[PDB]
Amino acid sequence: TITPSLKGFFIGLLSGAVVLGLTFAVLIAISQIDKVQRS
Amino acid sequence: MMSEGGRIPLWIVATVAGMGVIVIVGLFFYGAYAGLGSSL
Amino acid sequence: MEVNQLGLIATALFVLVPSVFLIILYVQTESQQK
Amino acid sequence: MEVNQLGLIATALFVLVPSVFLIILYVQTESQQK
Amino acid sequence: METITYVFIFACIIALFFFAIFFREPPRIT
Amino acid sequence: METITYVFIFACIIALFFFAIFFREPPRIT
Amino acid sequence: METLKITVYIVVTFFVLLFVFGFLSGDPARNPKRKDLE
Amino acid sequence: ANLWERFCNWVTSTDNRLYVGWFGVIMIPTLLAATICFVIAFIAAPPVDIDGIREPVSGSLLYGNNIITGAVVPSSNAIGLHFYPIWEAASLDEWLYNGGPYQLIIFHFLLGASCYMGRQWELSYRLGMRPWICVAYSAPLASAFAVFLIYPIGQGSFSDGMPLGISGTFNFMIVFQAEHNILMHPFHQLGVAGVFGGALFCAMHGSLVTSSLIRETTETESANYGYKFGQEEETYNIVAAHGYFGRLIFQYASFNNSRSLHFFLAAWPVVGVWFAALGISTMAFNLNGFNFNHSVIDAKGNVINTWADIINRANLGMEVMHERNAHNFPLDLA
Amino acid sequence: RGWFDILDDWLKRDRFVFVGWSGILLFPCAYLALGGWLTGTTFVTSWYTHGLASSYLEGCNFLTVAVSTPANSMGHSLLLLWGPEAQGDFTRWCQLGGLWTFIALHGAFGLIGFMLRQFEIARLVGVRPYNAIAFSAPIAVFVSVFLIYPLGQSSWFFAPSFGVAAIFRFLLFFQGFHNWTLNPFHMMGVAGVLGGALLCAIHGATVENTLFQDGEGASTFRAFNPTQAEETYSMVTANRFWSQIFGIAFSNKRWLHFFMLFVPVTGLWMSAIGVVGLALNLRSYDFISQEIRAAEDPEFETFYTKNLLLNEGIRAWMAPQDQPHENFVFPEEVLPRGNAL
Amino acid sequence: VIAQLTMIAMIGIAGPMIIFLLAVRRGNL
Amino acid sequence: TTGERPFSDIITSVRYWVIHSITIPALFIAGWLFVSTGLAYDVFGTPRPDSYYAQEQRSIPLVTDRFEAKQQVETFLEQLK
Amino acid sequence: ARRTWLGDILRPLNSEYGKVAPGWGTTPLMAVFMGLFLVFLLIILEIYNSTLILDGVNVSWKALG
Amino acid sequence: PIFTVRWVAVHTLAVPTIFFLGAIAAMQFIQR
Amino acid sequence: MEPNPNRQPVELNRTSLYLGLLLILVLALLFSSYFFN
Amino acid sequence: MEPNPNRQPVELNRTSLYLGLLLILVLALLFSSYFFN
Ligand code: CLA
Ligand code: CLA
Ligand code: CLA
Ligand code: CLA
Ligand SMILES: CC(C)=CCC/C(C)=C/CC/C(C)=C/CC/C(C)=C/CC/C(C)=C/CC/C(C)=C/CC/C(C)=C/CC/C(C)=C/CC/C(C)=C/CC1=CC(=O)C(C)=C(C)C1=O
Ligand SMILES: CC(C)=CCC/C(C)=C/CC/C(C)=C/CC/C(C)=C/CC/C(C)=C/CC/C(C)=C/CC/C(C)=C/CC/C(C)=C/CC/C(C)=C/CC1=CC(=O)C(C)=C(C)C1=O
Ligand SMILES: CCCCCCCCCCCCCCCC(=O)OC[C@H](COP(=O)(O)OC[C@@H](O)CO)OC(=O)CCCCCCCCCCCCCCC
Ligand SMILES: CCCCCCCCCCCCCCCC(=O)OC[C@H](COP(=O)(O)OC[C@@H](O)CO)OC(=O)CCCCCCCCCCCCCCC
Ligand SMILES: CC1=C(/C=C/C(C)=C/C=C/C(C)=C/C=C/C=C(C)/C=C/C=C(C)/C=C/C2=C(C)CCCC2(C)C)C(C)(C)CCC1
Ligand SMILES: CC1=C(/C=C/C(C)=C/C=C/C(C)=C/C=C/C=C(C)/C=C/C=C(C)/C=C/C2=C(C)CCCC2(C)C)C(C)(C)CCC1
Ligand code: OEX
Ligand SMILES: [Ca+2]
Ligand SMILES: [Cl-]
Ligand SMILES: [Cl-]
Ligand SMILES: [Fe+2]
Ligand SMILES: [Mg+2]
Repeated sequence: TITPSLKGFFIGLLSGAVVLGLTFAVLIAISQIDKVQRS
Repeated sequence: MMSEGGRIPLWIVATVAGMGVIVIVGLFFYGAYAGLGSSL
Repeated sequence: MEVNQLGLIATALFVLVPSVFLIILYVQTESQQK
Repeated sequence: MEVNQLGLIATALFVLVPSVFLIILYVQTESQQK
Repeated sequence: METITYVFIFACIIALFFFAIFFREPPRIT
Repeated sequence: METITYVFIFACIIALFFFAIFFREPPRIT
Repeated sequence: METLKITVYIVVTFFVLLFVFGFLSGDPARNPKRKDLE
Repeated sequence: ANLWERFCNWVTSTDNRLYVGWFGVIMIPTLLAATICFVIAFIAAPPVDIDGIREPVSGSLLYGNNIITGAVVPSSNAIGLHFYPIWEAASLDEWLYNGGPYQLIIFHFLLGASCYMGRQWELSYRLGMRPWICVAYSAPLASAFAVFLIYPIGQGSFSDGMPLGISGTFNFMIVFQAEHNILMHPFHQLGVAGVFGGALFCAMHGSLVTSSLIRETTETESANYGYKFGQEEETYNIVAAHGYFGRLIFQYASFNNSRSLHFFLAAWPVVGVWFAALGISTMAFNLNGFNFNHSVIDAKGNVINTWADIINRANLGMEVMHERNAHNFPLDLA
Repeated sequence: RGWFDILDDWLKRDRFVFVGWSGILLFPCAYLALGGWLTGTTFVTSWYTHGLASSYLEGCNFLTVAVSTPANSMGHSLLLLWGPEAQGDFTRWCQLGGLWTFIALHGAFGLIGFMLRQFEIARLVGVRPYNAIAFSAPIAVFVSVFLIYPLGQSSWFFAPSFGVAAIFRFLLFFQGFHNWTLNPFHMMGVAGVLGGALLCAIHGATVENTLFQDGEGASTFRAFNPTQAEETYSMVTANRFWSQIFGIAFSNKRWLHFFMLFVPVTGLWMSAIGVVGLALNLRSYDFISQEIRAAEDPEFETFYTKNLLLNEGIRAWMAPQDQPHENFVFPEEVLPRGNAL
Repeated sequence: VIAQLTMIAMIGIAGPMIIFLLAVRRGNL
Repeated sequence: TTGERPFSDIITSVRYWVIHSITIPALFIAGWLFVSTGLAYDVFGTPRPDSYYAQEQRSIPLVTDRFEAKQQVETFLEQLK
Repeated sequence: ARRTWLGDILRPLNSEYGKVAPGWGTTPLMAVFMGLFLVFLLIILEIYNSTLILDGVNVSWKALG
Repeated sequence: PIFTVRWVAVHTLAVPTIFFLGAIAAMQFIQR
Repeated sequence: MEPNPNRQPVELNRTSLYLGLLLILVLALLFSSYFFN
Repeated sequence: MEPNPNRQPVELNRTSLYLGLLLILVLALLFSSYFFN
């Protein structure tokens, strides 16, 4: 069975994944747009 | 609405902001003697 | 006074072991060729 | 057993003091130029 | 013995001050 | 504590035998 | 105690006079640069 | 040259292994007297009636103390601020019972340390240095004056001066908190910022200069051999040091001017500790830490405790227990 | 070429606020720790955890505001917003002390972030990472005091609360309950801090007073150039001064600056070890020989026994309000008190 | 109350006013 | 230099103060109203001056149960009549 | 250097010093296992902490009998 | 709409600060 | 035997001896009271 | 200061170390019983 606290755990885990996922998506996006000049 | 720097002298900015700080902090000190936290 | 009866040897060895280590190292540095 | 409570420190220093003297002398001999 | 021990350590520290000051390796300008 | 002391000294002597034999300065003909 | 008191008073007076006469003995001139400061 | 001239030349000589100087002529005998009396008293002095209630406190090693509990115990509350030299006592036995060693030691010490400060000015002048090292030392000196002299003056007794011992110090501190709420005093708070800040900046500076040492040595030797005493060139790259620290925070929080940096290192702990000393020296006249006891009240008038009220309970515990036999009346007024 | 290298480029660009890979950990955690503290001290109570007002909103001032530890009944609960205690209710979370674990945990990861930043920046600029190494001392202190200590005790309740007066209470508790001043690990800590402040002052003063005249100005700061090859002050004159004043002096600038790292860093590390013992009540509370003598001899008195009487006062007088979960009722007649007071 | 705050602002502005006025007319600052 | 315009150039510009003569007073007033409307109490669960105790009680509403802490606080809040 | 019977046997096991797989190799897979390990640690921690409470898992001395 | 890291950094601090100062200003007039 | 090339001389200068002895003695002076208890 | 020409280096060879340590250890093994009494 899924206890309240296990549901709590899943909520925590997803939240963390979202924060990290969004942070990296945004940082990758920005880095792709704003490149360093070098050749 | 120019982004031109130096249009408002930095000494005026510093004085006004400085007086702003004094006023806000002064208010906080007043509050130590009135309403909540005043012991009264 | 009812002190710990190992305090004396603990203090003595605490001083002597590392002091001796340093003295050994110092003296053999001095004796090295200049 | 009711031994002399200074026997431990007496024995430990009896060994350590001259042993340390010898080790100091030995090591600084070794570190001298060949 | 405790007192002897404390005074001994203190006495060694004072002796160390003497050697550290008057028998230091002298600082030398190269 | 006495027993520890006696056995400790004995053990040091045995270790000394080991070094004196296997880690002696080798005799060399000049 | 009277003897101790007198002994200390003389000792203290002695060192204090050393201090005062010492600093009166041309102290500004005791530097490695400009000596004539009077 | 006459005898006095030669003497003055030797006293003020820049060539003595330890500088003497005119401040030194007072410093040397006074510090030797304080030191000798301290050492003899710490080892061998009998118990001292600190609080003037015929309840002698043992400070010395031979009378049952270790290094941590031992002290030279302050002079008797019956004495107060009265001058109690050996010659005012009927006997050494009386002088010892009443805490005479403490007065002898602290007065010689304070004079000697004041001259230590003057001596620092003095040698700087003889060597053609700038003069203000002595100003930095004025901070710990002021702090010593605060606990050995100014506090006793304000409270009316050398029995309230800081004891010359490790546990005696803690005693002084705890009683001080009970009686002045020093933790809640902004000058002690500035003191803490001074010493925490001093230790932080000590570590920071040390680490930054160490981080940027120019390679002058191999891996099998200490980097310290890469600097030679008296060399003309700097031993580390300050540009690298600044380039690191500026990026750690942001460019303009970093000092690039070494003179400005070293002035800041001097000033921060020195100013903080001057405030610490002034904390003790003004709490000496009972202008005490902030008191927010029952400052927060609800709509009905119920006291709503804050952390200040919890501090106050701890202070009360110290207050009611200290010198448990000395107070006959309800208020501790000094 | 390749998203990772592209991201690395951008993260490590020389901008006003350096970011780096470390910044991904550091900036959010440090921001949330600081923002957590400001939020709690401005708006949040400690009524349900401590029976205390703790915010500007309730009438506290800068000295008395705090973010307080959770109630003792919470034990060492992580107290996550979505956890079984608050169950996703933000208001209840605040009332249960959830901002305390919030700030402690984000603060811990932020400190990790900052030290990683020190490493990252040192590697990029090409300096040795001694600043990071030195930072291990603040980390040992934070971890031992805010994590290890309460973890050995009954609950987070006994960790320090984040506040000025709250921290003062923590000090006094450690005196009364742990006799913390008697602890040689704390004593070494004191030595490192005061010795560090001493070194800071004396070195700063020494440099400033052995400066070479490198300009005509009476204000001497202008007469320094960041790129100059020459020492700005005289090591030789400094050494002579201190040798003659104090008996010894530095002669080696590298040793000098390493020692400045060593002293306060070692001091803080030692104090951390003592606090780890205190997590377990493994105190330096007593000297047994002192107690045996004092128990048998009612005329034997030292400053050590005097301080224990103060400690006993502290415990009895502060415990009922400081430890409300215990429901202490100490009748007036059982309170230790000297005469009159 | 308001009279106190008004005197504050008037006296307080006066200093910066002397400086601002002189800066405007290239005075001997 | 790092590539951004200096702060001293920004905070002495007309554009800056035109923007911030609006945004600064606005944030300040929003903060004032967060408190003056009493919303701050409700968001954070901080007692108003009349919400520390019920009329007669002198006992603190201390949380004593880890897992029923939410309910306990709710109960305490109901007991405020 | 000295060859020995056992040294000859073990030789192949110390022969590929410095040999690498090109570029990122198995790094992406490693990251997955790291993430899974992190979640695992979080689970056992929250169980021990009583932040995660599971049916039939009584984290107490009275766990079995 | 072009932002900078510095711009973001400044405003994550400055924006709440002003809001909080308004809040605390208001608190000075609360009476029990 | 063929000599080991990894050998290095070890050093402790006088200042380090004095610093080290100071550390040890002061630590002993500090810890001794707790050893005797 | 001008160096002292009377200075001589001192030596203890390994065999002498071993002999000396044996003397000391065996003396300690002999006398230890009497020190404990
Ligand atoms: C790096 C930034 C960072 C870090 C390290 C943290 C850290 C933390 N947060 Mg904070 N937080 C952040 C940013 C961060 N936060 C931001 C930006 C916000 C604003 C939205 C918040 C708002 C916030 C709140 C309100 C709270 C926290 C809380 C916490 C704590 C618990 C978090 C948790 O349990 O996550 C669990 C989730 C993870 C650890 C993510 C795991 C993702 C894994 C790697 C995915 C697995 C994928 C796998 C590899 C795939 C394999 C496939 C296979 C099956 C085939 C912890 C100290 C809680 C706390 O402080 O309580 C006291 C809490 O209440 N955070
Ligand atoms: C530099 C040397 C020196 C100084 C300054 C002191 C100072 C002190 N001694 Mg110590 N003492 C010393 C060396 C010194 N001692 C030595 C070498 C010994 C071993 C013999 C002692 C043994 C000793 C004992 C046993 C005791 C003292 C005590 C004292 C105190 C009182 C002294 C007194 O009453 O004299 C007063 C002297 C005079 C009034 C005459 C001075 C005449 C001059 C010309 C007047 C000008 C002075 C004036 C104040 C201004 C100063 C000048 C300024 C502007 C520069 C005082 C702290 C006593 C003590 O500590 O009490 C608690 C005490 O019991 N001393
Ligand atoms: C973390 C907690 C904390 C911290 C960081 C501090 C920090 C400080 N406290 Mg506070 N305090 C605290 C908690 C804390 N306290 C608590 C919990 C209480 C109540 C229990 C107190 C009550 C308290 C009191 C009552 C006092 C302090 C004082 C101080 C200062 C001590 C250092 C000093 O005086 O330098 C100054 C330097 C010196 C005193 C050294 C003088 C050195 C002389 C000049 C030379 C000595 C030479 C020596 C004999 C020989 C050297 C060796 C030889 C070989 C040459 C410092 C600002 C003291 C202070 O403010 O003093 C002004 C003080 O009196 N605190
Ligand atoms: C002579 C006086 C004196 C001195 C110098 C000290 C010194 C010390 N004390 Mg002791 N104390 C004293 C007297 C003194 N104490 C007395 C009389 C008592 C009563 C028993 C105590 C009780 C006491 C306790 C209970 C504790 C200490 C601790 C310490 C250490 C604190 C180290 C530190 O900086 O932590 C400060 C914190 C850190 C370094 C952690 C990291 C901080 C990060 C880097 C901050 C980041 C801030 C962020 C950027 C900005 C914040 C925003 C802002 C708005 C606030 C240090 C050794 C502590 C210790 O031993 O810990 C191991 C400790 O817990 N003391
Ligand atoms: C999950 C998500 C969203 C992730 C996104 C991550 C991401 C990419 C974010 C980017 C966006 C962004 C930047 C957000 C910012 C968020 C934010 C504002 C977070 C706040 C962080 C925070 C709490 C910061 C605290 C502020 C801070 C660092 C303060 C310290 C400043 C301070 C007090 C400095 C000391 C003062 C001072 C002048 C010291 C100098 C004295 C000193 C130590 C001298 C030593 C010294 C100096 C030298 O100079 C040189 C030469 C040498 C020899 C030397 O001895
Ligand atoms: C009869 C009896 C027994 C009497 C004794 C009774 C009694 C109470 C004794 C006291 C016992 C005692 C000592 C207790 C203290 C115990 C204790 C807590 C010890 C701490 C031990 C320890 C390992 C702590 C860890 C932290 C740590 C490493 C601290 C070290 C502190 C330390 C030594 C700091 C330096 C202090 C100091 C004075 C430095 C001077 C440096 C110096 C010469 C600077 C001058 C200088 C500056 C320049 O800038 C330049 C350029 C030059 C050239 C230059 O020169
Ligand atoms: C004018 C400030 C008032 C002095 C306050 C004390 C701080 C300065 C002295 C510290 C002593 C350190 C030991 C000697 C260290 C030493 O030798 O310093 C040397 C340093 C440089 O010497 P210079 O010869 O270049 O300048 C001094 C004179 O010759 C004038 O040119 O002196 C200064 O910088 C003085 C600066 C005063 C200007 C302001 C100082 C900042 C403090 C302001 C107070 C604010 C704090 C209060 C808030 C809580
Ligand atoms: C009026 C005269 C006053 C003289 C009073 C006597 C002062 C004694 C000063 C300390 C001498 C001992 C130094 C040994 C060690 C020694 O000889 O150091 C010498 C050393 C010289 O440094 P250098 O830069 O020349 O050497 C570096 C390289 O050689 C390293 O490889 O000095 C330092 O390291 C300074 C920092 C240590 C500062 C330690 C100060 C300690 C204060 C006393 C604490 C003990 C208190 C115990 C009380 C019971
Ligand atoms: C710039 C700056 C700043 C700031 C500052 C400030 C903010 C200030 C101020 C100020 C001020 C704000 C002022 C003033 C003034 C004034 C005055 C000085 C006046 C006066 C007056 C009088 C004298 C009067 C009188 C009278 C009487 C007696 C009676 C009746 C009538 C009358 C009223 C006429 C800062 C720090 C940020 C930084 C850097 C720079
Ligand atoms: C917790 C939390 C969070 C967050 C948050 C935040 C991030 C915040 C913030 C915040 C902030 C960020 C705030 C602020 C502020 C502030 C203030 C309130 C201030 C102040 C100030 C002052 C008052 C000043 C003063 C002064 C000083 C300092 C010194 C010198 C002078 C003067 C006096 C100027 C989240 C959502 C995730 C979730 C859950 C929980
Ligand atoms: O002598 Mn030392 O502590 Ca100044 O408060 Mn009153 O008196 Mn006694 O009592 Mn609290
Ligand atoms: Ca009302
Ligand atoms: Cl007391
Ligand atoms: Cl009374
Ligand atoms: Fe430096
Ligand atoms: Mg108010």
